[PDB]
Amino acid sequence: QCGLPKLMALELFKPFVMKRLVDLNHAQNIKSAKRMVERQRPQVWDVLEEVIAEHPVLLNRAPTLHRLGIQAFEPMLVEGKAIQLHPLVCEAFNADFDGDQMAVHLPLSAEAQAEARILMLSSNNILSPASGRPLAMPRLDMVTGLYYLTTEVPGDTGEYQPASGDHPETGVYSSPAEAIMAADRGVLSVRAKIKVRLTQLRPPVEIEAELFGHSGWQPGDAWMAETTLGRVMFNELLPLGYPFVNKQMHKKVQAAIINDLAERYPMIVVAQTVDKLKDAGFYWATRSGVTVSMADVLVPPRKKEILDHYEERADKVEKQFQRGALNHDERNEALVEIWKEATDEVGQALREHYPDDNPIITIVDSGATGNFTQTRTLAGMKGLVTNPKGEFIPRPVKSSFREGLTVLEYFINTHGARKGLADTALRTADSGYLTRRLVDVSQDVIVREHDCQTERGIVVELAERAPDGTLIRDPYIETSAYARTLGTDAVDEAGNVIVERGQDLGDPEIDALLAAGITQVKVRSVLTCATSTGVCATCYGRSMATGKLVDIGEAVGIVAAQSIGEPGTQLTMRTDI
Amino acid sequence: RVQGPREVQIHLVREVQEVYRAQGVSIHDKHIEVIVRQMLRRVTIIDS
Amino acid sequence: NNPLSGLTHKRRLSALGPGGLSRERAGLEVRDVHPSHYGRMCPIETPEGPNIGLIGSLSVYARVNPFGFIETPYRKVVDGVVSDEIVYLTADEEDRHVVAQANSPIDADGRFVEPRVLVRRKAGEVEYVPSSEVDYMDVSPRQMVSVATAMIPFLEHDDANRALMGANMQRQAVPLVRSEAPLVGTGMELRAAIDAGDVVVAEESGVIEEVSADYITVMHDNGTRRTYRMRKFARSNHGTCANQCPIVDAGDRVEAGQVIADGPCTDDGEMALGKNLLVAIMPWEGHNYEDAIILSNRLVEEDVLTSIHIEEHEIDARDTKLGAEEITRDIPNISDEVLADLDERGIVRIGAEVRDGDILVGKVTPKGETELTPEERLLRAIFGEKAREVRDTSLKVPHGESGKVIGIRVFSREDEDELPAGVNELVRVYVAQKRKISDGDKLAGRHGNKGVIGKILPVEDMPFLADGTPVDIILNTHGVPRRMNIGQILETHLGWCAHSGWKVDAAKGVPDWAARLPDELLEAQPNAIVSTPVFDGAQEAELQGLLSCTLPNRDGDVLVDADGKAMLFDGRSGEPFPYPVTVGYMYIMKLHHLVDDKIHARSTGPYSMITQQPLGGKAQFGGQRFGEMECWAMQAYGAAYTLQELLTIKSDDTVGRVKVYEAIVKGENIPEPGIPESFKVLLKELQSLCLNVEVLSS
Amino acid sequence: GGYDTPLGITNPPIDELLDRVSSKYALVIYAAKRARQINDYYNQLGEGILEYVGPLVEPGLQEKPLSIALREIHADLLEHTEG
Amino acid sequence: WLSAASFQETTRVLTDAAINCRSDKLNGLKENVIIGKLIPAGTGINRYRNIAVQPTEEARAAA
Amino acid sequence: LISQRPTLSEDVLTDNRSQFVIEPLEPGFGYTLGNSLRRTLLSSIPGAAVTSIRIDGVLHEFTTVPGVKEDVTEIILNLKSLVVSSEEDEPVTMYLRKQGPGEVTAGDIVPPAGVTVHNPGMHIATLNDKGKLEVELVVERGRGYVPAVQNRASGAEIGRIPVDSIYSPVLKVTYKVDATRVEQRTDFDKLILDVETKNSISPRDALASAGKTLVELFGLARELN
Amino acid sequence: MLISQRPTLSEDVLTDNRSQFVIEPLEPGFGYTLGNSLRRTLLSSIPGAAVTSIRIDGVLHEFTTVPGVKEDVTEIILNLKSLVVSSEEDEPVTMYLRKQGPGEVTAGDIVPPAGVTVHNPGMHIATLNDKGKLEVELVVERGRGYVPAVQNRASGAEIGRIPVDSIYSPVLKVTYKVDATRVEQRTDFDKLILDVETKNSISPRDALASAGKTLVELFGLARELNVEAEGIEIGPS
Amino acid sequence: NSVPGAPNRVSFAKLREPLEV
Ligand SMILES: [Mg+2]
Ligand SMILES: [Zn+2]
Repeated sequence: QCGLPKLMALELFKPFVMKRLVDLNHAQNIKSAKRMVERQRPQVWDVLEEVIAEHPVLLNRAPTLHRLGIQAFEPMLVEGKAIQLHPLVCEAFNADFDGDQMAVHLPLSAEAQAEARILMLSSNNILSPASGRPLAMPRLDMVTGLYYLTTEVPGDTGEYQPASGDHPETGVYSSPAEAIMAADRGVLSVRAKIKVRLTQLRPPVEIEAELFGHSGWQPGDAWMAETTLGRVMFNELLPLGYPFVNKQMHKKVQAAIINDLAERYPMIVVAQTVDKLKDAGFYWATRSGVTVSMADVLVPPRKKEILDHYEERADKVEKQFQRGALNHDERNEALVEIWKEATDEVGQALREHYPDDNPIITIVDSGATGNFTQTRTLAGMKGLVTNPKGEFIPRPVKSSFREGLTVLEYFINTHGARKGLADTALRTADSGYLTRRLVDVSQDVIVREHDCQTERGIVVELAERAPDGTLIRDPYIETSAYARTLGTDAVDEAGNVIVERGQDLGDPEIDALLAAGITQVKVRSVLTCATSTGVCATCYGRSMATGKLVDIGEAVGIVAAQSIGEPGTQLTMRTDI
Repeated sequence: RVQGPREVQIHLVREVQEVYRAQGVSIHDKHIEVIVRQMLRRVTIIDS
Repeated sequence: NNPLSGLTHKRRLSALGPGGLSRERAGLEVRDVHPSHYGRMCPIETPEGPNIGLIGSLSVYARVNPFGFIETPYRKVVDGVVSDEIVYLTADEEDRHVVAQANSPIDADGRFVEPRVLVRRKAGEVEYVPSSEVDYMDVSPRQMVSVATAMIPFLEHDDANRALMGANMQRQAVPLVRSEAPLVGTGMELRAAIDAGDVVVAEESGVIEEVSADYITVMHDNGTRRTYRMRKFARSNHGTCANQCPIVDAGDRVEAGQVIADGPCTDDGEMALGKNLLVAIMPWEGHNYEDAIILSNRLVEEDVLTSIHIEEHEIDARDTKLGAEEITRDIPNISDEVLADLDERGIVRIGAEVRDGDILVGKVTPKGETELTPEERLLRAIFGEKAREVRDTSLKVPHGESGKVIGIRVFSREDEDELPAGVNELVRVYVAQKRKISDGDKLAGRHGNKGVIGKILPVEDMPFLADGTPVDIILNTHGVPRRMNIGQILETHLGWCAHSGWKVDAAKGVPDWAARLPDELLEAQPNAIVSTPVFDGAQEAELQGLLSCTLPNRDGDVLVDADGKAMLFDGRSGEPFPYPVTVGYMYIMKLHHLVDDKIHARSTGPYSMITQQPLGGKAQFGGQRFGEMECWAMQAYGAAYTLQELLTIKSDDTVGRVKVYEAIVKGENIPEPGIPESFKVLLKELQSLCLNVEVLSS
Repeated sequence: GGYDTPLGITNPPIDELLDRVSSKYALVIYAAKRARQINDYYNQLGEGILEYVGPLVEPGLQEKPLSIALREIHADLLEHTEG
Repeated sequence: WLSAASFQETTRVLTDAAINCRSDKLNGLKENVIIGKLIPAGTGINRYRNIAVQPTEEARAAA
Repeated sequence: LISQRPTLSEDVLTDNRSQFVIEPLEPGFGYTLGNSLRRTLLSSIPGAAVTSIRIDGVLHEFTTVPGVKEDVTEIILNLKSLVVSSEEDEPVTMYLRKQGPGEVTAGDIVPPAGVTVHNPGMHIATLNDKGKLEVELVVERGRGYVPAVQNRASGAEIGRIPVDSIYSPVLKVTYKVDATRVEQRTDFDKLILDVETKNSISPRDALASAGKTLVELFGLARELN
Repeated sequence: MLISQRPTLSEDVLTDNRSQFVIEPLEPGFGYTLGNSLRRTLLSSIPGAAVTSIRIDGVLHEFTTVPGVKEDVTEIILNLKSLVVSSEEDEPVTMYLRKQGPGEVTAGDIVPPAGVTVHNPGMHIATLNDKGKLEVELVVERGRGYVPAVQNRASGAEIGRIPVDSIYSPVLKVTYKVDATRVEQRTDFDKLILDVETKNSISPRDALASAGKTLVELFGLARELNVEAEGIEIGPS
Repeated sequence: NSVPGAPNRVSFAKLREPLEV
């Protein structure tokens, strides 16, 4: 779904409503229908709502970086003059509600409507075509909500504690219904460790194998779960067949969960479950009690001592510089190193001082937004302030934005702020030019045939062996070895064929390869495709957007060039290579 | 010109991937492989 | 659009124009902030678009030397004694001397407690220097700041980026109908309001003879009197009202240099760009997700956030070989319910509501002659209609605006006015409407927190304190720590303290935090007004002490505890929220980015001359531009037919355009796209450029 | 088919439709041409009827021909020849 | 030459193409976009464009 | 456990503020009961308020009157806070007659039968020797608030000026609870509710009307049987 | 007065005891007021009976397992807790269930006298084995709401008695959801959908009926201030 | 203040400005 202002829809669907209203005899003649619609008499609204039913429309936000910049929605009429945008596809459009505007395009032809309904429907494109990671992930607020929901705080109310002699454990609940009934009263909190007999949730793999045996079908059979009922509600969101998780919910964990869901579940199911996740996250973000205030922004008591110690070191090096034994270059370098060590010490002290349940802390570790460097900038001491040329001032800042700054500290900070904000405007234009050049150079690469049957292929290191003797997994596999096709057969010590040639090379395949002890494999890539024009489908391999083998006509060149060119705005140089 | 066409593809791909991943941005290799294949399409002529 | 925009339009420094450098000519070296700018040019006030770093604004204390050099004053210090002698130094003059900290520990004799004081040296280096070595010290804090960016409280706590943004939205505020003074502000507001010029100042003292809405007559001390004609609902250059209401009484003596009537964004003679609203920093069901804001419908009902918008429409009645254009009612083929609100002189009656498409000024024009359709000749005999030999070139109110009519300013050659050659009559009509707040309108504080209105939901559906007072505004918590604008919650705490009032119990000695805190601050009345200079302002400990003493309103209830949070009950479910949420009063202003002026839709409008593509912009019917980058995404999906339709029949092919229109009026299937006309036009340019270009069938 | 019932534009599941066809683009052409045939049959009702036959499934109140096209594909009432 | 013309250095590529009498195939994606013809990608290829759709005989019998 | 049926006492503080106690409730019910009462008592109480005004000296509401110190929209804003109570649903008209210098208040307005201005000490504007204030009021009953209707949608005169109308006698409302939580399981809630009205109707009457609306809206569900 | 549209109730049977209730249309803003009140009333207003204290033979200090049977005691106590029972008398009635030899333990082997009935005779409770012998004694009383375990005052007299939590509410779980259907055309009206699941002893239909009947009774006391006041009326049925 | 019609704005300033703007 997507919102659409009533006047906007009325003007967009003009001839449609004319033909519909005249068909409904609203206006005997189309000349009358002109004034009939332009006067906006009430009878146009219902006849308009009739024609919007199942007529997809396109939404666009300038600039369009990647392929997901254009998405098709089935609109509903909404009162007002603003487009109601779903809070999940904000990542695709790179859209923020600062006041950014979006253009809407209306498909006309039956073919165009079919394409909007199938290819461009927002539900049908969840995975990012660039890297295959889920791009419709829950974002900031819902991530915070889920992190609060599935966290497990010990010593909470209504916990399960073993006991005997006088009273039982008094922590076990028959069904999640009784659990939520208790949680409605104050007896039991959401994030308390309890034990519940579950029926409608698949137990984890180890427990299922241990108890249910070979036939591990869950909804019929009851089992005991040691978790918190908040995790029970969170598991309720996922489809029936998905196993219980019982883990705290960071961004990466939901990324893995949704990636697996997209891998082994139908597209409509994941499209529904991500919506359910959004609803639950938004609902539980309110009760999460994440709120910023002066109390939440604490300062480290040790800050004064560390700052004075490094100030004494700075005084010693300054006296050394005055004596002339070390030049000014040595002075600046020593000051930079001393103050960098000082801010590292301040950062670790702040990390050890802040409680794990602080609002800023739960925000930063949940992965919703921010980084610990930004928290150190907030409370504590910022660090080293740069120069218009790019150097670091020998005398850095010492206070924090929470403690306030003096005029010249604000001046020097303004130096770097203005430098960065001027650099961004040039770098975005340069990235745009790079995208244009890439699109032009790679326009003619389009899949033409299924397979060229060639045997030439490339080789990926794939977790080279360690001297101690093991299989140290390569850090860079998902970008290099995943979603490929084997150019030959994977055989260890001239033994059994672990993976035959022509395989998707998914996660189970790579796990089998690592288990077999093999390291080196041949990959059928595009670099050796024998096709005269374009590339064969097998050479390209799995398409990240679909999660399956690429189709026979997808324009892989444009999708590539967009994927390389999209993150151009996130490129930043270091402090003559 | 000194290690054939095979090694230059590996060098280019690894270098651009390192540059992009320096900021923690993940892009699969095949995207850059398409481009580097596009660059290596032509061959120079050294004899009439 | 407000007095602040007028103030900052002057006293601003540009880098473009004749003899200057263009944006493409501007390298990264120009856009930076040179250390010599300190006190000369403010490093905050700057447009954030492509002109970043080129156009700036002058500081508050800066002065122009007779030679064109920007010159600033500074105190001079000798042997640890600062005199009150104020000297003015240019940029290069500061190289020879050493200037000291603006806020330094003066001991009421000029000496500083410690020798080494943070000073700025010649080459922009900031190092410590013994007290006896420094020779100059700054006039005051906020010397390196601009007037627009001197109004942000707790400026030293905000990041440079967010302070820059907030200073930018300061100029874009619109005048409300009440213009309440901010609860917490800076001392610059009064001076800025007085010097803006749109607040009438009694030039000469004396008693007030008589006061009225339209005029004020002040009785001077010596015989003669002075009358000040007032301006009511004057249209501004940006379609904003310029109401000017007097704030004096019938017989109260006034003093020369005193405010007489408030301007569009002023009350009691000081700046007032927004309102004071209750704030909840908690997230709420995702309706405030990603910088969105949800407001109470009370603001709609109470008219808290509403601005008048005066619009001016012009019609020219020139001379033509048809004769002349008469402003009459003889418009061919018109109904009555549309002509009922139009006087018999060819204009609208003063005080008649109109909407889009209504007739505004009747400018009859002789139609001329063309191919009269045979069908017309048949048609005139069925109803007796006359020829109607004149084209009804009247004024249609364009789309997306309405409202009442203010007045008529009619000019004519018969009136003996200096109208342009050939032009006989000039009529300018004014249309005004009261624009309520609504979703999509952009709201922002003074710390740079922006965002559109996510939802206007009723008063029942909001958190409310134990006092039962519904909250007014709701902000997302995620935007605060990730944008380095911690100053906004400080302003919120101070605003709540000012709203409630405090009485520091200095009975058993003065509290330690209050010792440095000045007099007449330990006691305060509810809804009082406090000020805070940008860099010399209330410290954290002072705010903590103020939060400690928060005397209740009417009952015994300290809603906001010592730490700053407060207890809120949900208005939807009714159970109390499990954790306290900070509440307070923050200054919120409407921005001139209303959704009404930014909504646009087009089915089939006009087309350009050379190519048959549609036009661009809301002034004409417009039509969104489909750039080639969007075409790249079109290709990436592989949706070939959609791109083909977009580029052929929705944009270019004339025959395709008429055929597709006929298709979705006849309910018939949409036909095949044709050959774009712009391609043929390109082909013709190539052919006429002496390039033989030919398309080969086979 | 344990998925809960869909709503709105996705009344026929996309995956069930996709198993019917070889690839997504072929399904798009399927739907487009079937909708065109539906429209031609609707326009030929009063006058001489061509070889086109209208909705082989029961049509609703007023649904755009693409929706009936997809519902027809979901019922396996059509076959096609790949180019 | 059309793609090179619409990319960079229009005058130079136009002159060199005119000298060489460079006849364009009009088969690339950008060229098909400029002309308005169907692009040779996605639903534009011949396999998908020329799909014939007719009802099943059993379905015809049901009417 | 408690088997006793809930009761409802009354506690009156001022002429417009009252405390309501409902005892004994069930643990966990007090919050939702208070919220349910409060929402409807705040947004669904029928009332009477001004709708349109007319001034013989002006044609629209963007022109000052010769003599008045305030501008026209200021008088609109001032009389927006009037307190008017009527009993008949048919719209009625009022009249304002003030001449010469002096403050003009709601007490100057002469209302017809069935209309009582409960706030006569509220000033409307101020005049001078050239004061000419002839102001027409219309008042109709209603509920909630209604934005200003368009004077052209209805057959109104040119000089008629629509005004935003807010029919809500209730000003502020809050509730508080204090359960017992006794170890003997004798648990009940004690809901204390507060109502503050705008001197139009007593809090008792507003509570009675809200209770009637809720009773009907819930007997809607009762009929399922 | 009238809301101009008579609200309706739609009940869609899903299981033997599971239903979805829809309130369409509804006056704006009233969806939550009805939904939360109804869910709380259903949860803690419907009378019902549940087990309160448990004593079994052979246990006086062994709160882990009991001989004769093999499985632990937590399973037994939870299974006893998940037992439906309707009692028309307010006194705590004692229950028994006994059998000899290995076999299957079900509620059908319980011995309910007149005044109490068990609607889940076919519920597995334990698995007696090894020539086992058990004698399970139950204490059940009626009331409303949800109350946790209450300690035995006569611990000395009843040392084998153990308190347990009790589910007095016949309804298990209720959830509500609101939406914004047909808001523009019919002045912001909305649906309120309720999901109800109760024990097999009673049905969701009469459960909601009794909940609304109780709510209207306890609200007429609030109505009884001005007998003839002004509100809104629904219409016919 | 130092302005005839200036409303009383109590301020947290710690030092006095030697000159006005
Ligand atoms: Mg934005
Ligand atoms: Zn190949």
